[PDB]
Amino acid sequence: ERFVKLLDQLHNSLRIDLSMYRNNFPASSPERLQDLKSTVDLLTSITFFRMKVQELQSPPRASQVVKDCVKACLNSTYEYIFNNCHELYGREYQTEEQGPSIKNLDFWSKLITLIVSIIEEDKNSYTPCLNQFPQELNVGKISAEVMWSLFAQDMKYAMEEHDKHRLCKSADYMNLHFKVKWLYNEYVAELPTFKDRVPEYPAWFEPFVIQWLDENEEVSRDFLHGALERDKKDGFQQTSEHALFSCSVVDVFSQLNQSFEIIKKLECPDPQIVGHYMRRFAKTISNVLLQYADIVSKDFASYCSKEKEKVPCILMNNTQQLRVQLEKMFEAMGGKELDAEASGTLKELQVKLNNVLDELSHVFATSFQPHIEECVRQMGDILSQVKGTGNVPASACSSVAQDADNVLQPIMDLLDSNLTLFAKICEKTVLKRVLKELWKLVMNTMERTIVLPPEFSKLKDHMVREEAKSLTPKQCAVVELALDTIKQYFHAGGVGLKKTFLEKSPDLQSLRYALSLYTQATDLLIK
Amino acid sequence: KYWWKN
Repeated sequence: ERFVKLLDQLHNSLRIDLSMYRNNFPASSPERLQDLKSTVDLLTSITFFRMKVQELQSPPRASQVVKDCVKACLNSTYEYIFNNCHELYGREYQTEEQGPSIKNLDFWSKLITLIVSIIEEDKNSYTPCLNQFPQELNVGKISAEVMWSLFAQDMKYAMEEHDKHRLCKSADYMNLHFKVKWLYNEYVAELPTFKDRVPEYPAWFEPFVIQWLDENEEVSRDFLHGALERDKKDGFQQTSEHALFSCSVVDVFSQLNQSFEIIKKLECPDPQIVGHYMRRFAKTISNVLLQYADIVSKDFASYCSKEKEKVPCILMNNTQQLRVQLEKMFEAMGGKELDAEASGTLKELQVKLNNVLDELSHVFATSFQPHIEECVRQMGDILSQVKGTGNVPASACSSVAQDADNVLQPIMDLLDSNLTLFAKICEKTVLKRVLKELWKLVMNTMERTIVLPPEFSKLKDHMVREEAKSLTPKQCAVVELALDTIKQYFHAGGVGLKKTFLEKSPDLQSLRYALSLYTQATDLLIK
Repeated sequence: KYWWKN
């Protein structure tokens, strides 16, 4: 009975020894590492003896006792490097009120480095040293778990404190978040305890990233007012041959993507948090791009109207390019899988940008409005001089076809050099928008110049509309043909508006109805 | 000529 207590004494004595294995058996000494191995051997033998002979329900066996001693050493080890962080770091690494500070994060970066040295030491030394129970005792594995867990407890508390006072640059919080992710993924993420993930660490830094985003938006919005002036001062030059937009466009999206790339490198493993960053950054993209549009749409006229006309086209191309490179970001932020409220704001942004390209195109087309009205009054005058010339030599006769050409000649001289210039320097959509707009403008002006309805006059008592003065048969025919020709002129054999669009154009239908009042001479009953 | 050929 005095033997069983003599054994317990010995078992306990070795427990004390191993509970400080690192300090008692330095990795520097190979022979001391051997002694450590001998010490574990002796412990198991004592345990094996007790389990075979005695039947005290078996206290460990061995592996669980050593494990608990190793966990102890780690708790002590963590305490050591926490209290001696500064000295340990500056002595081995490098390039007062020590311990955690609230004015700087330096202490935590140095602590991480020391933590790694410990884990690495337990992997490279000790683990091969203590190889008695490979299935059940991996010192390096258990070193990483304990060291991370002890570090996580302090880091969580530190960031809650930093949340209240802020005081450090957003950069410094951002980098620490990055360095922690590296530590977690390198040593912890593939551990049984943690494998199920949803790790807690990103939540510690969440308010610091949001702040960085808040600062980032105000930085981007600042970079905007600058990319545009640099472009405007350079005179919105087309970049290169097949890129119909200017430099301010590539500058903005490089800035937006660099910023997004920062969030991406965080590799946030908490989707709920990832949705938060995406929801916030989407607001940044919106406010930046909308500002680009709002900046341009507030200056568009001054470049347009009076020649030249290249710049207004490019400004529209730019605005279109915003639309295409947004969608490219939408996929980069993982479209469809993207947070709903985030994709919602971006899809509401594609609409706003679209409804700006339209507004812009309308302003541009209207810059031709006066000259068009002049060309249309000119073509109404020519039409009014259309006569039948029967009893007259066959060479002096002007045909319906020749007459229609003469009617359209003013407006064609106007548009020719233009349409031609566009299409050459507009994206398809930009060109189509301008043509659709110029189309509506020509049809409307024609409806309100050559074919204004008869006026009202007081008839007997109650103001009736007068009878329309019918065009002559030759006049009707010249109108019809000229009209049909403009349509083909805007179709342009498959570069202009589609024939389906022109036909169902409500502006063409109104002009045809207006025309119908005057064209009674040739209109068929029974069509 | 047609403005869309050149």
